[PDB]
Amino acid sequence: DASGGIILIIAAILAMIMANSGATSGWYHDFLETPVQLRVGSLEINKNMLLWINDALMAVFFLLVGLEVKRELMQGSLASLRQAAFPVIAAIGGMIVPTLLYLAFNYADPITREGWAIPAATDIAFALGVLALLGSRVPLALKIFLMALAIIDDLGAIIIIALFYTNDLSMASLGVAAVAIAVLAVLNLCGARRTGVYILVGVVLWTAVLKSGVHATLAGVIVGFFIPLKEKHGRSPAKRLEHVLHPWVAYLILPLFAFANAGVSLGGVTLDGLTSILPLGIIAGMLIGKPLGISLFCWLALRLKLAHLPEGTTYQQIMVVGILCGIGFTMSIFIASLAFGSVDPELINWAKLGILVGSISSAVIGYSWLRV
Amino acid sequence: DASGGIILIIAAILAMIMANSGATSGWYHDFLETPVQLRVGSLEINKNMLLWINDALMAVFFLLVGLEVKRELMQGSLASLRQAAFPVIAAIGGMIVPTLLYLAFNYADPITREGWAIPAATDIAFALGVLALLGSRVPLALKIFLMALAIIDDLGAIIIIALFYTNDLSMASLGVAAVAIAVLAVLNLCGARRTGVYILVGVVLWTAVLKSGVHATLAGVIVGFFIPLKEKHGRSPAKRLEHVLHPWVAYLILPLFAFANAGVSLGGVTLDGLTSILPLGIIAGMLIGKPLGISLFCWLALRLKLAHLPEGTTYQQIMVVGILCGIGFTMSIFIASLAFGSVDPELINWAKLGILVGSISSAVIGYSWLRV
Repeated sequence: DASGGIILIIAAILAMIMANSGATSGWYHDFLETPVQLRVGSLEINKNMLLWINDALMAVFFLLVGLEVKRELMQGSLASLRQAAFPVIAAIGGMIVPTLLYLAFNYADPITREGWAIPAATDIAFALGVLALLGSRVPLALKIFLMALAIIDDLGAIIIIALFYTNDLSMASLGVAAVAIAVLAVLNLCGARRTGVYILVGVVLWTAVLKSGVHATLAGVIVGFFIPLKEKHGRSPAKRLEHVLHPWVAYLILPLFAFANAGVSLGGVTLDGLTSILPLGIIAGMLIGKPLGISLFCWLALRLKLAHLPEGTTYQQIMVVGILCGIGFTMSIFIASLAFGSVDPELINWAKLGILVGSISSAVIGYSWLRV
Repeated sequence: DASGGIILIIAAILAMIMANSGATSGWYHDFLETPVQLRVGSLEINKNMLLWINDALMAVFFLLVGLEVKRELMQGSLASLRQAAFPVIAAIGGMIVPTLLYLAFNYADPITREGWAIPAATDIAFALGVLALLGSRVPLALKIFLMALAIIDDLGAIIIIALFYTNDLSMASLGVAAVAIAVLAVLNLCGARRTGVYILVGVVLWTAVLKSGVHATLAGVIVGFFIPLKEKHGRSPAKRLEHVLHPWVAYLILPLFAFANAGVSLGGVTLDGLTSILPLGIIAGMLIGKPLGISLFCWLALRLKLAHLPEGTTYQQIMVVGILCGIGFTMSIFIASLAFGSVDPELINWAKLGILVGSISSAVIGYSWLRV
């Protein structure tokens, strides 16, 4: 609702300018990479501080996203076999065309082919903030469709990334991870009505698989999928937790995150995007693949029978929302960092540059085509 | 005021039987001596896990105690206009005689002289539960007097321990701690009704002085002091925080601490506390010094018009309330652990044995003299 994306923009530009002209030598290059090591007897964990920061922030953000999914799936839309045909078809369209277009001239080289899921990610706060500047010319249908599409897109991308092409972590880590989940199910079955116990068990589970990557992020979604929501005695823990967490994410979680990962050297940029395989695949994937991979499949779903277009919404609004949906920004940057770990910084820097250029271009094109 | 205390008793007996059992000491002893090292390339922190557990639990408990102190100082029993002379004089009495008796035998010996404040500490939850066991006709005045006396005694002992006979921290730690406090003062002065900001700044402060346990405990008290309480718009953050925190402290933190720090070994114990100087001094201070000192100084308080006895006391119940107040248990065990760190386990084991014996004897005597 409120235009809270200006804080994200100011944080991004502050991070971009901090890394140049006098700074970035004492800090921001020796910093954000100092190794940290935690040792308990034989057990030992070594990682960079940026990894810890990203893990914590994304764990919180995906806990919120899982809570939103649980609230939305049983109340409002997504409550029937036909009430969710349109967003599901839109997500299916957005999970095929941009990825297929990205891999057209990239899949030849494996080290860049591994990042096939970069353009499929979609941002949340930026698109809603962009919508916020329009005065009363924002139907509720557009907002509900946008969020219920981007959320499922991100969840599917994260699930697919976690399932395949993942390291085989220690069996002892999963031995205690397969018990906390069952403990969570037993606790929820008999009723708890206390978010503290659930949060404690979630912290235990998150620490269990902290040695891995995406699994730490997925722990938040798993935990948010289990907190009870059924209305009783005038109170509901899920709604209270959502209301409590909402201001923090838009002001402290998403900010201070774009301040860390975002920001490129921008010192030896030549040939614009270098016209290489990965920046071009990222730029074309989010600028053409998403607005075209969503509109066409939605049109197919808009056929006789199958899905029906929402009330107070025509194809033109669908196509502009599809244009806006081609924005990854922070989420796409995080996906790129996760997929390109233990890699020389040149690839990550080029991917971030391409993501920034594509997001800016898509946002300006979309805001240009809202009749004003 | 629920009964409680049974959880603490069962945790203590479980820890004792685990430690002294035939085939579980081999794991109980080794689990608490596992080193933990954290580093960021500099300022390495190496400590035993027991120290971390004690620091966290005591920080939370003392945050609650500081919140209670702030609540009761301006609108509670303490009130103003020096009308709360009785609890202050009682605390002054409890901070002199019990310490004097302890130091009588340990004056010459230098190594055991450090723990002069062992019997001054007073347990709150156990005494309150013992009182509530007979909660059929006991007046509220006795309960509030006991709680205020124990709280002020513990705070005075902890402050004196922190200020005097302490190590000196680094310049950077003190410099950081001198900015967070000023930040908290500015936040409170300018108005801030969100407890999340205060908790975050308190976490930063606690991490700043994490090197020394005493200052880590002091951080919680300071944070509880600085959180706003003034009534506005039919709500108060301090009261809500106290209500939220109350079930957790009496059900999770205290029993866990009791289970962690009550595992003494009953192997080769001869002549009770060997008729030594340290256990005998602890017993004399906790059993004889506390009630005699409390009663005597209360008598002098009444004598010279310094204070008037509260309603429904008649000085008959003051002796039994002092006997009940002569119970250290968890608090005295923690104080002994803090004072006797990096010392041979024999000394701390003997101190724990003496503390437990004195606490049990005082509790049974107090329950016997309450006329069943």
